[PDB]
Amino acid sequence: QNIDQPTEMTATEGAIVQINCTYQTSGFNGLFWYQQHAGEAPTFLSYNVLDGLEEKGRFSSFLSRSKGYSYLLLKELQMKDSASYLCAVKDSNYQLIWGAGTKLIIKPNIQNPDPAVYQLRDSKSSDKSVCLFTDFDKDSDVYITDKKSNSAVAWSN
Amino acid sequence: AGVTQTPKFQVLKTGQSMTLQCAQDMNHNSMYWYRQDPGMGLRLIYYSASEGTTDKGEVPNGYNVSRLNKREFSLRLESAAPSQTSVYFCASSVWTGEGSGELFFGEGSRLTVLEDLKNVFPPEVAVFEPSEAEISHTQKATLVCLATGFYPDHVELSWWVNGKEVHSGVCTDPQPLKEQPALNDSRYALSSRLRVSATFWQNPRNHFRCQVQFYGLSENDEWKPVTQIVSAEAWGRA
Amino acid sequence: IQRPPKIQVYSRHPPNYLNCYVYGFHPPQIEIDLLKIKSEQSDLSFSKDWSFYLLSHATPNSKDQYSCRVKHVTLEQPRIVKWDRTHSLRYFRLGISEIPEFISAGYVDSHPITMYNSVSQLKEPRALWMEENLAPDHWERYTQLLRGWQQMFKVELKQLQHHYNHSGFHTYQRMIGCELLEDGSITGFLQYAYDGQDFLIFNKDTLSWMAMDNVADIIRRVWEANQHELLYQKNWLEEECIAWLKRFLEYGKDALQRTEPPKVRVNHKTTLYCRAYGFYPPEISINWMKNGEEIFQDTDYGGILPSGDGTYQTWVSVELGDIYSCHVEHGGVHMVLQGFQ
Ligand SMILES: O=c1nc2n(C[C@@H](O)[C@H](O)[C@H](O)CO)cc(CO)nc-2c(=O)[nH]1
Repeated sequence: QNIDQPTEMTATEGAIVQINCTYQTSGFNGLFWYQQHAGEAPTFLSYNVLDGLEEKGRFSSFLSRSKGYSYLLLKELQMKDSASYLCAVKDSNYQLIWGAGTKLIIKPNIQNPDPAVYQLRDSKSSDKSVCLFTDFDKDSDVYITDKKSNSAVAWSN
Repeated sequence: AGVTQTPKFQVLKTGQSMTLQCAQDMNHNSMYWYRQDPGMGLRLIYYSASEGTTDKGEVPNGYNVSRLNKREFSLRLESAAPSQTSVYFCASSVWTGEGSGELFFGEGSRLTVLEDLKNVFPPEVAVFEPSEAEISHTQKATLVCLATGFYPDHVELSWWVNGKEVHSGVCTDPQPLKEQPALNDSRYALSSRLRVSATFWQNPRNHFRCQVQFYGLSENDEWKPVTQIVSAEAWGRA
Repeated sequence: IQRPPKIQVYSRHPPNYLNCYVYGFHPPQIEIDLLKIKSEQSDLSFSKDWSFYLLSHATPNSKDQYSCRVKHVTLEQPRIVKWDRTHSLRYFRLGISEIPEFISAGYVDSHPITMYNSVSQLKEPRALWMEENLAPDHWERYTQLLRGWQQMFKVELKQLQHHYNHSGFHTYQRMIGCELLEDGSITGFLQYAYDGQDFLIFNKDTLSWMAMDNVADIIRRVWEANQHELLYQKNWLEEECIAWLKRFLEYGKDALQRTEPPKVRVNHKTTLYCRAYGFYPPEISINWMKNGEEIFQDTDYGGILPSGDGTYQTWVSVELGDIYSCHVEHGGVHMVLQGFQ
């Protein structure tokens, strides 16, 4: 009938994150966790049935049948782990009920930050000028674009 | 093996009939079609439990399906609708549960249905040279690529140094913003960064090229703003 | 293995209905005819021992003679008989290399509920309370799941012969279910059979499979490396199944909880007969008594037979200043009838 999980979570590289998934259905056979990278096809992560913990690699999943609660626990976050994690649970009948995934945004580790804003040379190719905010950690027409180095782009016609 | 899914991109005027092909190399009996929209999980349109039987899913409306082979499952819609714009996935399971069976998804199919094709445009790509301030300070050089004014959004952006594609030092924006978010129809823009050592940029013999693949109408479409690669290049500077 | 059929002819009451009940046979291929007059036969039913049973009905029985003809692979001669507390849930799969190739039927307390055959592939209620309570969109997923389980069963049957060595006619049978004891405890079972013999037996405490044959061991090693499947099987049996069982009970609380007692009749032909007609639930105990103890030597029990009303009937006979009486216990509720002295 219903399955819930956070829309977006932010965590810095190297840390440990947990994605909670709560579900209420008519019956329960198994619980599914899928990883779906941005602009991709989901892939299978882990599957739980009996109450307990399931550890595969640096990924781990847990299941509570009574509480109808399961979490996804990712140890030692790398940059590649940022994706939408889909939580799905099978009904009383074998049809699969998908929850809208949790988008994980991994913040890169900056050991020696050097925030600055540089003005790039004009380009032969277009009439617009650009500025670059890099190394860090609302006009009518002025656009900004949001992010081992962090960066952000700002141009205006 | 894997699951082959075609096409990967499409543009249709409302009232058009087009079919999506899916192929499964894994010797699976169970075949599925999904429709994935932002803000909501996967919704199953139709399914073939095994060869020869197929049942309507959560949202059977606007869709009709067929099992050709045991290996092939093709999704069809004979009338395109604006509410049918989504990213359509095919998947295969070894058998319908059998409750541990994981799904294997296809690459995905990006579909866009429009009333009028008048608004379809390809991208405009431009590369912007590194700031001499960046080089003289950070001892590093950063290239910026901009792709603007393309509708609808189907794009693949990549960096090419001296003819060969590079993945290192590349950060490309996740999703295209809209030049006029206020409009129902604003076109989109997209940015990308390429960062190489100061010394490597300061060499004029090096070729940097920003490549953006666009998916427009096909050749047999009735009109173009067609499938093309719009590129931008910057030679090293001393 | 092959099991020779056991047939008994009898009546629905002492105008009547003529019952031909053939049970404990295998392979399921058989022909049951009443003599010849038109006889409506029930659906093929399964038992826990992998055998089969069938009830064909159609008989005022006045100045006339009736009988029942049965043809089976264990019989050279087409034999003709002349007239003369734990609730549980069970699901059966019957595969065939040929009546239909695939049959699926559910049973709660040995009562037919769900039926699926491979000829016309649909899931229909065998009980009135099933059709009434269960939405039509329910049966709709299960003709869909069943079509898959049918194909899956065909693949496993082909793989088995090939694995075994033969071709031609062979049977594949699957049994799954859970049962709820009166005290509230529960258990669950999953088993496969080939040609009417126990093939594989699933233990949910050890999460392992028991192979009874060198060949069944191959399949063992295949499923055991699947360890997540097993984990899934356990949860179903332990949890999902019990829920299903308790749901049908609430639905069928009317029929399952009703009680009608037997009307006992005694006769002699030397031999003394005791028949108990039209009772329910099936659980009952009949024994002859002599002054006043129960009789053992030369006693014959007829097991329990379906009446056709959903009721049942059984019998006990004994070969002969002593008193012979018949002790029946239904509600328990001990009943005694003095036959002879
Ligand atoms: O709810 C139902 N479950 C059935 N099952 C249960 C299945 O879950 C079976 O245990 C197994 O998971 C199939 O892979 C077997 C079978 C086999 O007849 N049939 C049914 C059925 O009709 N309805």
